[PDB]
Amino acid sequence: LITDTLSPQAFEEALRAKGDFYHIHHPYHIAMHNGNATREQIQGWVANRFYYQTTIPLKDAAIMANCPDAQTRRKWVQRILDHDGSHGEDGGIEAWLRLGEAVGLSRDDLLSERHVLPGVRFAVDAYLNFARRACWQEAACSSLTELFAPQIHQSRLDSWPQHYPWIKEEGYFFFRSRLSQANRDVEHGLALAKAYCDSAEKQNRMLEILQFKLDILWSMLDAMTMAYALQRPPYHTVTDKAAWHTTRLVLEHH
Amino acid sequence: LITDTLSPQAFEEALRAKGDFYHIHHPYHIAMHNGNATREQIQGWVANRFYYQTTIPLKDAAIMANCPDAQTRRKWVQRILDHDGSHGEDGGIEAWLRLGEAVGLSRDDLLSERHVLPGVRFAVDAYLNFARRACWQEAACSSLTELFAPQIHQSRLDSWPQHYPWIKEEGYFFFRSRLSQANRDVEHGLALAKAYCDSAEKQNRMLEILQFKLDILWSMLDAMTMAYALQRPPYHTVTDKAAWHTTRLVLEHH
Ligand SMILES: O=C(O)c1cc(C(=O)O)c2c(n1)C(=O)C(=O)c1cc(C(=O)O)[nH]c1-2
Ligand SMILES: O=C(O)c1cc(C(=O)O)c2c(n1)C(=O)C(=O)c1cc(C(=O)O)[nH]c1-2
Ligand SMILES: [Cl-]
Ligand SMILES: [Cl-]
Repeated sequence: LITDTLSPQAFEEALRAKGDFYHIHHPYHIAMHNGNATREQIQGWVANRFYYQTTIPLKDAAIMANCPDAQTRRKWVQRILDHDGSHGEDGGIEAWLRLGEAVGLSRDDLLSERHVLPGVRFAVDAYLNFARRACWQEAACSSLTELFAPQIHQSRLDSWPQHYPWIKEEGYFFFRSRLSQANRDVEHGLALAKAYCDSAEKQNRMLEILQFKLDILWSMLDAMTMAYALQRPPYHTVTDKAAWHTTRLVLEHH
Repeated sequence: LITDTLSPQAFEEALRAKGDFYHIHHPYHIAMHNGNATREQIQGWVANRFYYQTTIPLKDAAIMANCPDAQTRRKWVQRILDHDGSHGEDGGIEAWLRLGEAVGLSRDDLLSERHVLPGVRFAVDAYLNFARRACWQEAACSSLTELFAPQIHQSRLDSWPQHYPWIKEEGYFFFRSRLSQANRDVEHGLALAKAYCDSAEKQNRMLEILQFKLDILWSMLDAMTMAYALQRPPYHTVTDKAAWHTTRLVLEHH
């Protein structure tokens, strides 16, 4: 715990040290990186991760709704544009659907969200709900696991083509696009954290918030592990069919 | 799927049929029932389930906050009194603490919430956020997994003394108390469901909400399985110490 307020440089270093807990260290990621995941494991990952991807613009809109600073909103809205795109096959969500296709899944497989495991849903919804309820600065700074994301994107670009040659090359567009977007994102996110977190109290709080975000990512992979690596998807003792709920109940009727 | 609106009595039986997915069928539960769980697994279950127990009055208050019907609130508040304890008389939260002590955990072990796994936290928090956001009728009726709870409480009363004679007698107080409280609860819950769910659309939606609830229960046990049965708690590849966040970030500063 921080007793005496860290300088902004030292606080940055403390944020960066949290990368030790990033999901690049989860066995699910490591198995994919080393060429040991099966096609079903990769498909399940893409389908489930789509739920996180389609939640990012919701979460960013939530931050904006809580942010009375127009200068910040002018910057933050670019994240929504990056994922939703402007008119057509544009943006990140579309690029993730093309990754779905590149690994053998249809657009409907992803858009229906029917494969999204409840453990994935609850972790991702925790992010959204934090963004809706916390102060905008705290919610904005919980993005800063993006500090670690270019490394993990690059890892996939480096390892997947030779372990999984069946993944269509269009599939890699999204990862490539994030090497630059994540960096532009953190330029702002860091600047904001270093400016906002100017007391030991705020610094310790922010470190716990970043841990929360790390926990969301790890928990998504835990759910995937249980369903696709360990033969223990929900209700496996009672049925061989998917029986979990498949609806964003507070945002859609059905 | 219901196409033609079920009568109230037929709809009650469709709600009861969801018990096929209750967490009494989860292997974590079955292992405890069969005498194959470890003391660590029992302690972990007690410590993590305390997070659920201390969230029940929060989500019941959330329902009441959304409920402009005084008659309903007059009934619903009994749930809060049951868990929090009234006229200073101990309540269900205190009884769960005594279950903690009965399995060798201190009050501080439970109250600190330090042992609460992120996958448990996110599942439980999903319950509270649904209760906060959904219309009160939907939120109230999501309690109806209580239909299934007397059976599981009795299963523990029946089997744990044989297998785990070290669990102190005092620890069983909570389970015994719920045999009657759960029954009284669902009398009101069923009445509400049967009065409110008076179209096929509403009936199908309610069954999906009950599934969501079931998924929460199942996911809590999935997290416990990973951590206590499979040797894969969060960050196990990185550290042998607990590193997850331990704060209800939007309800407490630290
Ligand atoms: O592939 C990944 O491992 C990974 C991690 C993260 C992250 O660290 O939160 C994000 C992304 N991808 C992502 O694609 C992305 O667009 C993104 C936005 C955000 C954010 O919190 O606002 N994180 C991430
Ligand atoms: O031990 C259990 O298996 C179990 C399950 C559930 C349930 O089905 O949601 C409740 C409880 N216990 C419980 O102790 C409790 O007070 C309770 C209240 C509620 C509820 O949704 O409002 N569920 C449960
Ligand atoms: Cl990213
Ligand atoms: Cl109960």
